[PDB]
Amino acid sequence: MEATLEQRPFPYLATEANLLTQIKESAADGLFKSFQLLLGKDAREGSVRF
Amino acid sequence: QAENAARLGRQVLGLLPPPTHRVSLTRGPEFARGVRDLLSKYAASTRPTVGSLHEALRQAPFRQPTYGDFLVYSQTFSPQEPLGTFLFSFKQEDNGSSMDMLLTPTSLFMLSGMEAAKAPQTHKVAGVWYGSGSGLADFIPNLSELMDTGEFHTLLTPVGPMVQSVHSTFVTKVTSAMKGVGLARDEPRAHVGLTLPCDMLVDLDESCPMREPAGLNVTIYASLVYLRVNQRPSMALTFFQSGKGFAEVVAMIKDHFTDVIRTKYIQLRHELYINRLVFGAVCTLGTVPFDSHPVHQSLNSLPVLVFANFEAACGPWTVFL
Amino acid sequence: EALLGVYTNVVEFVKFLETALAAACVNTEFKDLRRMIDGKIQFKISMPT
Amino acid sequence: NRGLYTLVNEYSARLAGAPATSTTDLQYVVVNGTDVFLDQPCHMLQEAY
Amino acid sequence: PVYSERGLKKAVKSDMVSMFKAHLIEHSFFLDKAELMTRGKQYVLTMLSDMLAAVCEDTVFKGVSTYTTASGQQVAGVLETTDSVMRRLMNLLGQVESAMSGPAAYASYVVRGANLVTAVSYGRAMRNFEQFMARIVDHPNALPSVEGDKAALADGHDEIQRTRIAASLVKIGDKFVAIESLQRMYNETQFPCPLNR
Amino acid sequence: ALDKSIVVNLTSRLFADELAALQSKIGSVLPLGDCHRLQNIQALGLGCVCSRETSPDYIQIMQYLSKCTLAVLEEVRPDSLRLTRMDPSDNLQIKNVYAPFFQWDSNTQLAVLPPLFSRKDSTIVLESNGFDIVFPMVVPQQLGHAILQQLLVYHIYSKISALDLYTTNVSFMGRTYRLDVDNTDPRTALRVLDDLSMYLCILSALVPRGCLRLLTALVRHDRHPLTEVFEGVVPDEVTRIDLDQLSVPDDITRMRVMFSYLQSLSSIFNLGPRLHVYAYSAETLAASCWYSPR
Amino acid sequence: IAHGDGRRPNKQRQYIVMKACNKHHIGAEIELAAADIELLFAEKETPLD
Amino acid sequence: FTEYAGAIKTITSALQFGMDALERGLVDTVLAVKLRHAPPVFILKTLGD
Repeated sequence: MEATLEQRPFPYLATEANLLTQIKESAADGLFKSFQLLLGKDAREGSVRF
Repeated sequence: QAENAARLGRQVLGLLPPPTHRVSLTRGPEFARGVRDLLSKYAASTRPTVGSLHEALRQAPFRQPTYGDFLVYSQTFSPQEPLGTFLFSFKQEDNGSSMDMLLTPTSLFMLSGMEAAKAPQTHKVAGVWYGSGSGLADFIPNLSELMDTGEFHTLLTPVGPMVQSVHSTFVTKVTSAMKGVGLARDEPRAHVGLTLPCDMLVDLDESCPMREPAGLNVTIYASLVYLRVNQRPSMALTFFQSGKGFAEVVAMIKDHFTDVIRTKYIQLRHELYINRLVFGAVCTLGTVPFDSHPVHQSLNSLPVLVFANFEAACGPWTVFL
Repeated sequence: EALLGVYTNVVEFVKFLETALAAACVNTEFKDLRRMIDGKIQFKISMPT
Repeated sequence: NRGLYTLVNEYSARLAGAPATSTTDLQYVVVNGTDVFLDQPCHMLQEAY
Repeated sequence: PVYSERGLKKAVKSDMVSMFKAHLIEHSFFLDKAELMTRGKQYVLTMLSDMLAAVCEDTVFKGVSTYTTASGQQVAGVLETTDSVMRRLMNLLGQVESAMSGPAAYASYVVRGANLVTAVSYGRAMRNFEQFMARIVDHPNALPSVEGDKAALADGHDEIQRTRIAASLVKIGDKFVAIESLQRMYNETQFPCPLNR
Repeated sequence: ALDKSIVVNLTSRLFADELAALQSKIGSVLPLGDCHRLQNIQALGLGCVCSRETSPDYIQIMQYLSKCTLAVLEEVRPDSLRLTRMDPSDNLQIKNVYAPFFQWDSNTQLAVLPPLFSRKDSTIVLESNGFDIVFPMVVPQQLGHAILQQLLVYHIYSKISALDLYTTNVSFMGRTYRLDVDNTDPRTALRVLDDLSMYLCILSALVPRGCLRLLTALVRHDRHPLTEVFEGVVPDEVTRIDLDQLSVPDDITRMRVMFSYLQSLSSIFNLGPRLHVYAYSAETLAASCWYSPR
Repeated sequence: IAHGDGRRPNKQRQYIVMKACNKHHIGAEIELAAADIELLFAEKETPLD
Repeated sequence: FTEYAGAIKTITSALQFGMDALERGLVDTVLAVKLRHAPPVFILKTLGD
């Protein structure tokens, strides 16, 4: 089965390198597949359920 | 087991309307210390915290719309739903005690009897929701003659979105919502937005830069056009979305329904019937926040819009021409 | 099909005083622009002949 | 026509539409892709020199 | 990022399209033009340090200390050529250190523990479950911080006994580069090289 | 609860000239575009649509007026204008100044209109900032509807000129006035006058015969005050229409549609938003109104 | 950036990136002679063998 | 709790999102001050003698 995206609250990990250089242009213009935007109120942790 | 009911003493006594702020004078100048949400500008600091702004979010505006509890057959209203549809309330004669008839917009396409390619998307989908467009026409034998004199636009009171539907064998309970933002049921704290089929909506906003200003408001309308196809009367429905004020949109709707005016009124060279002269009506379905993105969806395919933060506000069927 | 590497950004904080743009500044603390209207600096240019 | 970074992603991995051969008598159309390494910017930038 | 402030709009794209070609027609086959030019040895140096800066270094293991040279310095990356290009770059640019340090094993991922439990029932699993577990079972609502995450980010790369690895080194700016040619491994087996092209 | 405060950053310190006009109008109405706390001056005044070097018409300006949010001034500091907004249901302090002065009372009925009499009076120019500020104008709705009357009438008679005492002077009992028409745009005023053909000739399609029979009895000898318009002579048309015998259920079907199309004529005589004022002092010149965009 | 001009201020933002894997296979080949596999087990005892 | 800690980890980072955006406004507008009182060289040099 092909791996697809989910927005579930994984306890993410704290890297070192920046990533912000050329982003707002990039994933809006096809840098890769399975990107996901969030805009303010949507940038939160989803209601977990199972 | 009162430990269950001690939770009920929490939720009920916390969720009350705010009391009328009233102070007897023998306390003195103390009344203004019970004035909290009239403030707006709170206390910033160097590194503020939840512990510094828990007061700033403890206050909250008081908002709750009211609902309409309906009793529906299991025939007019489909057992499947996307839970966020739009409704009407058909109105002929109070036969039953609590026996109500409702119309979804996807149903009301099949009640009309128009062409296929004028609305090509939902027609494949609205043929598996219901029959051949005659299971519902058995309930009103006037759907030819309601079209003649122009009384059908008078007999629709829009309601808005849905909240909940418990479904049984013959009888379906529909908890609707007017006036605002209905609290959801299967997901607590969620808020059931309004959903439209992508076929039925026609925007008025969109333009190339060529400039118009923002605001707080953009208003979903509801058109209803009496046309005539194959020398047989049949209505037509579209939607609108434009934060542009009532004086503009009536002057803009007529450009969209130009040819429909152009087809029918050629026929009245040889005849005239004063009941036929009425053309359409526009209701106001409420307000949408500014720059909230309508997120597209898909259902078995059927592209379905959504509006977060919709609040409902009905209106009269003002005729236009 | 497991999960391999679940990563973030960490953004640091470079304030104004720690830059050296402020050689084009004289940074005074001040309490109430919600009172003050304008400002006033006065000079006398005495020119010999 | 597609996204201008897929146009930089795909340009490194996917071979183009019927390019040349080499170590042949004539310019025969490519028929095996086990070995042929080439690229050409004539597609990606759409000119001729 | 000097061009990409206002995004790819229809004027920005063709302005980039016309600047592939002023960079194509001039700087194609840059080492071959360096013969018949006056300057030469500096004009190639602003093609490597051109290229070395153009690569997006979004290495998550930038906090990880994988391949150090002698005396604890930093390896940026590796350019790989044919032999005849390695003849040129060895002349213009030295072999300054010629001995780097690095690991000589692998990093074992093992499904011992409760990963095996989620492996059997569920058709999905994890990596570093116990480090993943203590974030939620014992230590939530603390910030994602660097010092408390960098040491728990590698799974091998503080543990492998490192050793000397003989290879060629070079210094440009400060970013040390290793230089290799892959034809000894390819022109012994009569298979063609992919760097030849 | 909610807050509203729109403070206006400004790039150049004002002079002593135009503070004294802006100190005079400390409480007024001016509509802006971008609904935020901070704002460039090129959005405050109405003059994004009504400048000098265009030919503005007061249909499109008024059409533009119903879009934007509306706002009330608080101070004029010499750099920063400080303004407060008008929510869709909110009470405030409006304090009228406007130069062709009309008298208000409590329980009055207001509207917002473009500057229709003297732009040079109503607009101050900001030559220390380039962008000028055009003020709108508040009028009670009896005169708020009466100005829009002759405007829709004047663009008709300007077209047949392809002289002025009758086609411009908007009258109130006590004071007549003069509109501001030399350079207008007769195209979007024509679009409104286009749609009247889509009503007025259709209002002529079902005209009740009994109501026309009444004018073969009213203005012949049974006259009234408000029927002096005909001046005692029947028109030529009514002698030609009333030959038919009456019958009631003919006109019952007729008058129901005449009932309906007059509801549609609201859509072409709309004001901007409306102001229902409940309390009005007379010596402070302050007021109190709940706003409603409609 | 909080900038004090009339531009529309931008809210907090977010991006979500997910990268996949790609399988690879390598195939080698070995002859062995059947005379060889026989004399691995032979019971020889003699110095020719 | 790990839904409750879902909000408090959001909202404090959503709080200090402004502090990472306000403090650029120092670096922005002080520059935007100095850019408004900065004539070019060809105007200042001819007046510098």
